Amino acid sequence: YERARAELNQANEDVARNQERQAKAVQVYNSRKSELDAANKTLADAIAEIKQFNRFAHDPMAGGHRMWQMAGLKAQRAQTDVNNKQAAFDAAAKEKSDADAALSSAMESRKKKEDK
Amino acid sequence: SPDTLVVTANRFEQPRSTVLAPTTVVTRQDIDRWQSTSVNDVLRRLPGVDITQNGGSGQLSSIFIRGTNASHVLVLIDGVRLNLAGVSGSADLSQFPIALVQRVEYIRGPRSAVYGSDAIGGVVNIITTRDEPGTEISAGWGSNSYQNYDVSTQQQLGDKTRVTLLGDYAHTHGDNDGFLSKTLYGALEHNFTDAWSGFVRGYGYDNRTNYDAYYSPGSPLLDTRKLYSQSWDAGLRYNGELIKSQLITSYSHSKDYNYDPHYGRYDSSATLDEMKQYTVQWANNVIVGHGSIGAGVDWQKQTTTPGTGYVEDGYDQRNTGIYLTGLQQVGDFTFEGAARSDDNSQFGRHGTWQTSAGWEFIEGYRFIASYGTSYKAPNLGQLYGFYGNPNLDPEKSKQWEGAFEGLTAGVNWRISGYRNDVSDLIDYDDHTLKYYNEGKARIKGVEATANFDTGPLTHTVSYDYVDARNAITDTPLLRRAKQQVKYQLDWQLYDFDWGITYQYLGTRYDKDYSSYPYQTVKMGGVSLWDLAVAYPVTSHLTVRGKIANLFDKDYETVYGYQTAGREYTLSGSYTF
Ligand SMILES: CCCCCCCCCCCCC(=O)CC(=O)N[C@H]1[C@@H](OP(=O)(O)O)O[C@H](CO)[C@@H](O)[C@@H]1O
Ligand SMILES: CCCCCCCCCCCC[N+](C)(C)[O-]
Ligand SMILES: CCCCCCCCCCCC[N+](C)(C)[O-]
Ligand SMILES: CCCCCCCCCCCC[N+](C)(C)[O-]
Ligand SMILES: CCCCCCCCCCCC[N+](C)(C)[O-]
Ligand SMILES: CCCCCCCCCCCC[N+](C)(C)[O-]
Ligand SMILES: CCCCCCCCCCCC[N+](C)(C)[O-]
Ligand SMILES: CCCCCCCCCCCC[N+](C)(C)[O-]
Repeated sequence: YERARAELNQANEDVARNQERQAKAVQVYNSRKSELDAANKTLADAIAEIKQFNRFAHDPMAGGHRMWQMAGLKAQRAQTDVNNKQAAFDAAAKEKSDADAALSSAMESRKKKEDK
Repeated sequence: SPDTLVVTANRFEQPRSTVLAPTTVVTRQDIDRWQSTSVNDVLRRLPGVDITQNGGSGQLSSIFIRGTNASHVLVLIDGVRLNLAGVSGSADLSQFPIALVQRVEYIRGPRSAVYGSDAIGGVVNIITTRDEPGTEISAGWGSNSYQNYDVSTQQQLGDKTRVTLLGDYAHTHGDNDGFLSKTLYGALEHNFTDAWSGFVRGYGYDNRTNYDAYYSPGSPLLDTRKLYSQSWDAGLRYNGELIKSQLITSYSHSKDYNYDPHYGRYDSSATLDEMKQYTVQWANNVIVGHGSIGAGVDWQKQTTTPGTGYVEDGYDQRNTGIYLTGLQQVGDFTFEGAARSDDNSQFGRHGTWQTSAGWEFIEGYRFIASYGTSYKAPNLGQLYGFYGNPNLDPEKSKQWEGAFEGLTAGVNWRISGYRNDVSDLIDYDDHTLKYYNEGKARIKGVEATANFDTGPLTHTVSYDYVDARNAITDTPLLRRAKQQVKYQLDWQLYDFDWGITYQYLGTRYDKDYSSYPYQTVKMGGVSLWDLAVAYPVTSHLTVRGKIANLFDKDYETVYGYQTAGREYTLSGSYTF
């Protein structure tokens, strides 16, 4: 029987590492969605701004026309910030899913090994 | 000014007769008599040139040659693409200093066959060398606080070695103290042998100019611009009886700040366009029969700085071109052609070509017919901006021209009609926020030039009708002038040199910037006299006076933007 109480003693130790490895992946996940929903709004800001001085776009002497180029530059800087921040939230949502399923089947194993 | 020499057609020296496309030439002497105080003020005088500007000197401006877009004229400085056109893709000469301009060769019609991109309407080569021994001190005071101070000398340093220097200072109001040009220039030119020779040069200007900006509460107001441009070049030339070759490298570096005086210059509010153009050219030419054959290469590199031209990152555009030129006079027929292949970093290759024959059917009278294709590459923002599309094609142009020139009764003249069907025009799309190639224009235009003597009295008349149109909506391109009439009048009487220069600008349609949704309003077609005189007070010292806009008869070229009224310029120059 004591060949098996080490297989619960180490199984409990496996859900311990997977719980910390889930809590670390939830802080990383919430951080990312945060920086992203922020940067996605500095983007949509830029794009409405574009549509504001979009009326000047085909008329380079206009001077509101410059407001439209400035708008796009800040949108393109914003767009590369949305792409950086989305890649990282995709990197964090892959490691929340992987850690949720790793924990969840470490618990299934733990429940089989609790069977005395 | 015919049967005097040009270099702009085929790169090498050739009599203007032999050039079939119509060419105007302006000299330093001409510029001095016009007392012109900017490059725009010179081009504006010449057939088929229609210029728009957001005010006066220093302000943003666009040349439309024979109906074509602003971006369709190729402006060269000493046969190299004007560095201040890199970022924007279109040519603005308002910042370029008149002090430097020493000759203008301007050949209408296409010439991408020789020069590469942007040569669709025509080509304006501003030349910053001339051969006039001596040294000259000049100045002038004028309306709107215009002051000018200029020194300029050419000397034999070695009698096989020439040096040339100019310094110019130029200030005028409009802004606050808004347009300051400071130019320095230096060139060294040596003859290794009667036919081998080489040169070096440097010039630069620093310009400050103030303007009307769009105001946004909470955010800096960018209404000051500091441009620093400089340009170096070096070359060998071979001038043989039969073969000719020239090998010319150039480097141009320009920084363009647009900032708010209160906030800095080096402050995130400021925009900064820093551009470096590198160019290497190898032209060659042999005389063959009664004519020549030419073959050259021009390489061009343009690098920009993160943020330049409203693009996040810095790019490195490159273009290698190789071309061929041909000339043969046989009997009374005459035949030019050219052909070029460009290789562009972004869009790979595009060949271009032109041909033209003339025929002296009677002596003194000539019929010329011409055909050619020409293109404009896409530009930085177009390809790499937020609105960008990095797989755009060149805008393409097919061109057609008929002409009769004659010399009768002491009167030199031309009547010409031209067709110009541009295609692939690169156009913004509000819906998708992007650029694309669909877009087209039909341009049918006429050009009449003449000029002649009566009494001690000399005229340079001309007339243009151009009708530019979208070839889909069949409606006018905004902002062109249906017609202009350009007239000049020259007498030196009792040693007083005079000039009455007159232009009726035609009718133009712009957008009314004042009530969204903006409509169109017709702009009055107006008439524009200028009067100019000059007197030798001494064989070294000329005093020049002028009044532009004689009749205070004010109006605009861009709707909503004031145009200087009657303005007086008292100037003087001292040669030795
Ligand atoms: C050759 C044909 C006949 C003679 C023509 C030559 C006449 C030379 C006149 C020189 C004096 C010009 C002077 O009257 C104007 C002055 O220099 N400018 C001032 C002043 O006039 P503007 O409104 O600028 O024309 O007013 C403003 C502000 O009050 C200033 O910007 C400027 O200093
Ligand atoms: C005052 C001496 C004049 C001789 C030198 C003129 C040619 C050199 C031009 C350099 C101008 C560019 N910059 C701003 C770096 O000077
Ligand atoms: C009036 C004196 C002028 C001195 C010129 C100094 C040498 C300049 C060399 C420029 C060469 C052009 N470059 C860098 C593209 O090779
Ligand atoms: C009577 C002398 C004529 C005025 C001389 C003006 C010289 C100033 C040129 C400075 C140009 C400086 N920079 C940076 C463009 O080289
Ligand atoms: C590669 C085809 C074009 C070759 C053209 C080269 C022309 C250089 C002109 C220098 C002529 C030399 N020279 C005097 C010895 O004849
Ligand atoms: C205009 C630049 C031409 C560069 C190519 C020159 C190559 C030909 C030189 C060989 C002839 C030398 N030399 C002095 C005898 O004529
Ligand atoms: C005398 C001029 C003859 C050409 C001399 C130099 C040849 C280099 C041409 C490279 C052009 C290649 N390409 C296809 C990219 O255009
Ligand atoms: C762009 C091509 C325009 C045609 C240029 C004409 C070149 C042909 C010259 C061949 C004459 C030869 N040769 C010695 C018989 O006179």
